[PDB]
Amino acid sequence: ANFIKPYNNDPFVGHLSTPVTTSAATKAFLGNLPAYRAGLSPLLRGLEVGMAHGYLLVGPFDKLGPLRNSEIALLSGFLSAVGLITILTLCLTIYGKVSFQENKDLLTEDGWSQFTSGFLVGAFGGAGFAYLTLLNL
Amino acid sequence: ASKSLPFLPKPEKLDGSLPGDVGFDPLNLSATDELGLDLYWFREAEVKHGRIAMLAVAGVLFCDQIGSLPGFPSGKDQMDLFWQVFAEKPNVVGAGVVAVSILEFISGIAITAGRKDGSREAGDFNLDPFNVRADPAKKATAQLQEIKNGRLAMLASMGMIAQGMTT
Amino acid sequence: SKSIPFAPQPAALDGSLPGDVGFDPLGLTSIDFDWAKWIVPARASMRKGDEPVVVDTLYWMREAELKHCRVAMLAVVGWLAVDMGLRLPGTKYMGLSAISAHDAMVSGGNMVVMLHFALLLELINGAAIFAAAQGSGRKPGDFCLDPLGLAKDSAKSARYQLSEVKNGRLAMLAFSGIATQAVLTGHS
Amino acid sequence: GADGPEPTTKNFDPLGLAEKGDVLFYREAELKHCRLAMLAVVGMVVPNFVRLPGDIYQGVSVVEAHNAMVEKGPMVQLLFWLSLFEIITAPLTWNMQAKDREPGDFSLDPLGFCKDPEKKKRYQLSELKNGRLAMLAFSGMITQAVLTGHGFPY
Amino acid sequence: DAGVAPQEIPLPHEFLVNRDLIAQLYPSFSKGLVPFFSGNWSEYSDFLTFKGGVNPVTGGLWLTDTAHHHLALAVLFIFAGHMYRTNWGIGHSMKEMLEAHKGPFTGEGHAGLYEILTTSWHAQLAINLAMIGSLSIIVAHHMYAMPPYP
Amino acid sequence: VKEMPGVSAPLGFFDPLGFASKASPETITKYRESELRHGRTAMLAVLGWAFTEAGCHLPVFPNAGTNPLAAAGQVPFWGWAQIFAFCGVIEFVQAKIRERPGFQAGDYIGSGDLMDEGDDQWKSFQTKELNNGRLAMLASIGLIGQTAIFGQNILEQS
Ligand code: CLA
Ligand SMILES: CC1=C(/C=C/C(C)=C/C=C/C(C)=C/C=C/C=C(C)/C=C/C=C(C)/C=C/C2=C(C)CCCC2(C)C)C(C)(C)CCC1
Repeated sequence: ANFIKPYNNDPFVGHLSTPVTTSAATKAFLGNLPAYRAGLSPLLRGLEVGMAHGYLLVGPFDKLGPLRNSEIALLSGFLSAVGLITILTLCLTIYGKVSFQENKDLLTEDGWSQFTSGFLVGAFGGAGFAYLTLLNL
Repeated sequence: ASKSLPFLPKPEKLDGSLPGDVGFDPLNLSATDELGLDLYWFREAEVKHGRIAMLAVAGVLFCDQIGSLPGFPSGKDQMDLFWQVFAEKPNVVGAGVVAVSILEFISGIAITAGRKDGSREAGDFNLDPFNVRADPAKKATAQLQEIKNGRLAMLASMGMIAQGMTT
Repeated sequence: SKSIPFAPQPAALDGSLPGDVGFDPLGLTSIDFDWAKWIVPARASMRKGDEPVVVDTLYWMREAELKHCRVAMLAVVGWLAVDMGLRLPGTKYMGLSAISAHDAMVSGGNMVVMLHFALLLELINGAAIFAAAQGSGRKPGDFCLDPLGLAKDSAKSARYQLSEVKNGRLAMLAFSGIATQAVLTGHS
Repeated sequence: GADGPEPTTKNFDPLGLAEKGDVLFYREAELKHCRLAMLAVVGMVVPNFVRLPGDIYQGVSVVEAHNAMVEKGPMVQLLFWLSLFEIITAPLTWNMQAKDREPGDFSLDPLGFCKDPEKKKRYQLSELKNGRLAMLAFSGMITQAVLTGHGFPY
Repeated sequence: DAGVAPQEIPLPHEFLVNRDLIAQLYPSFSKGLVPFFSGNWSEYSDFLTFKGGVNPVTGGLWLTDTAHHHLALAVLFIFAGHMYRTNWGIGHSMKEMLEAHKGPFTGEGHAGLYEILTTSWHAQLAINLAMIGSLSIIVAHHMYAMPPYP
Repeated sequence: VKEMPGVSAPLGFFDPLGFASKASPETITKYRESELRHGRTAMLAVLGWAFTEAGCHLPVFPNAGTNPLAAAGQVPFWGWAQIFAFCGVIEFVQAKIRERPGFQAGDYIGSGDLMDEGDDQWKSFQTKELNNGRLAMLASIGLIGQTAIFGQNILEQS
């Protein structure tokens, strides 16, 4: 057989329909992520992404930070995660204000602003939830 | 239709011209035309193996037990005798070895010559003192009796070697 | 449908050779392999892609059966002869049991000599088998050794051949049983 | 062949397995089980009345006979020759609808009743029925025999 | 290794004429070559060993181990040298071998590599240089870990 | 259906009891899904049983390295809970797969939309998977049974 064929049946595009690139597994998995799922307000996409990435980020600072061996390691890790989240939201805001300048698909000034607000709220939620969970474990 | 073995056919290459030919070539090695053997090498090798085997039989008999030329003492079957003769007179045994080596080098050049052209026949060195080649019958009879009694030489020498080599 | 009536007679098997009762319940002769590459492999230097018209499978199995049967007849008669005490001259063959005979002679050395002789004879036989695929008329087990000369009769030779096959199969079974039983218990 | 007799079961195929095709294999399997069961019932009853001359055969109940004979050998030589017959009986495996031979048929009819078609039908039906009853009887005999202390009446 | 001064060690040719002179060191020559052909190779375990490790005296690999090693490699190389078809039907045709290996992910598979490697010295040189370099590095790694010489 | 992969075998199509004889396409698809799930799970189970039996145990399971059924106890309840969570996540992904219009039973790689053309080699390889999986199912159930009945455990003359 032949599992590698040109993407979109267009031989002259710089891509290939490999099992990793175009297979039911990957199409369904990526099509259900918040960044690409259908019927989601950009605020909800941002909220999902932030929740995923906030809970995810407390652990490294908590366990490998300079205060990891102190009895306040978890709080220092949470604060570091909060600071990094704030930095990333600053990055997102500036990227939105630079890229889309001349509610919808996520590629717009208002769409990206809502996505960033959702991302901040969700990231702080994820960090707080990770702290709550780790506080007693 | 082979005279020796009726159940397998005689080879096309063997026409009976060579002496001692009874059409006894099952594997059909005479048909070789690769790696440069081509049944003239085999004939030469047969004659040489057989002649040296006849000499080997006569030597192992050791009936006189005077060590051939005088000054060669003692009697032994094969290996100890060879080593002892080499030990007592290395000069003479080396001389014999080099005589054989010289005839071998000249013979190899002759083998190549015979390959290129038919001037040299297989087993032929023009060493005939009688110089009898006018009428075929006697030459053929002498040659084929040589080959037969030399084949017997080889089989007898195997009968010698087998003893003392087994478990 | 014969010697095993409730099964079709094997189509590959032909009821046209001595000792033919259509007995192949496992369809061994039905294998389409030609059994001649087994001696002269594959393309080989000595091969012209000849059709499997002779060696096929039944020719091979038939040569194998005849060889087994004659070897077994000789083996059983020899085993019986030795266990009666025919140790022959030499003073080294004497004092050995028939069970010990094989390994005793292998340690002796004559077994090696007869192995080399058997190598020569089986090389002759393999050359013969390769013949009749190159265009000879050899039949399975036919070495053309026939002093009795009954092939000219064309009918008595067939009866002799059939009797040979039957006596030889019986001899194979008898030798196998004799060997196993004699190993388990000693008797003449 | 069975043909729909008797009150309780006329055409008994509730699951309708034969409706999946290739009924000849099922018929042959039923016949084989029937023959085995009939011989097994006979060999269940007889050992109580008679035992073979050999000392190792003597003693031992039918429940323990299998293990004792496996150890002794008879239940191994029997297996060897049964395997010979079964291996030789290849035709049934691959050719079922292609082969002309009817299932459970070997060319053994010395009585000659198979010559007469009508008596042949009657005899095939009787064989199937006695075999089915023998299968049931053998099963019950084994179960009761292990459940009960002795297995002569049981 | 026994401490014999090099002056008193007999010349190497002396170890080829009198078998007993070697039988003192490895009492398996006494049997000669008959075990080799009889198949009783176990009788050669005196000088064909598989002890491995290192010789405590010289600090290098055992010479018997290396002898058995090279004998086994000779057997394997002789066997592998009959794999390819040259003039007699038997053998492997590398062209067919390469053409046969093709899967769904690779289209035509190894079709055309034989022509590449038999029509361009640069391709063959690339493969051979890569292999020689990797082999040299493997030699460097193996020689220090198991010192082969005394 | 007879055309779908898995058929090639000495037995050919093997449906003694009628299960796909009149089953609607949905039921045959579900049967194939179950066959493949059991087969793949069994292949992994047999491989893991072999790993545990040979003494190969993770550094975090140092004590238990002899009998798999015995090793199952060493796993705390939350370990099994996380196994279940991972399996459920994969099951959710596969459920999201099955909503796509062109889904074939067990083709979570979307072979229909990937291959240039349907082929016989692809069918044969799917059959290879199905056969090794059926053998793995039988072998895994047999491993668990033979180890439960005889406690000696495989590689201990079982
Ligand atoms: C079997 C006999 C044998 C013996 C005694 C040795 C002994 C030695 N080898 Mg050698 N070696 C052998 C066979 C052998 N080798 C074979 C067959 C190969 C081919 C892979 C190698 C490849 C090899 C390499 C690459 C190196 C050695 C090295 C060494 C030394 C390391 C110390 C040690 O304990 O080695 C123990 C040796 C081993 C544990 C290796 C065993 C390899 C096995 C036998 C592989 C068998 C493959 C199998 C036959 C494949 C068949 C496939 C075919 C049928 C298609 C020592 C002298 C090292 C050395 O000398 O460096 C200074 C080194 O770097 N060996
Ligand atoms: C399986 C695995 C993998 C992967 C994994 C991953 C990737 C994971 C991730 C994970 C994650 C990523 C997780 C996350 C989580 C999250 C969460 C869980 C969240 C939560 C949240 C919350 C809870 C919130 C809350 C809130 C808010 C919203 C705000 C404020 C208020 C509150 C607090 C209410 C792989 C296959 C590769 C391999 C093997 C292993």
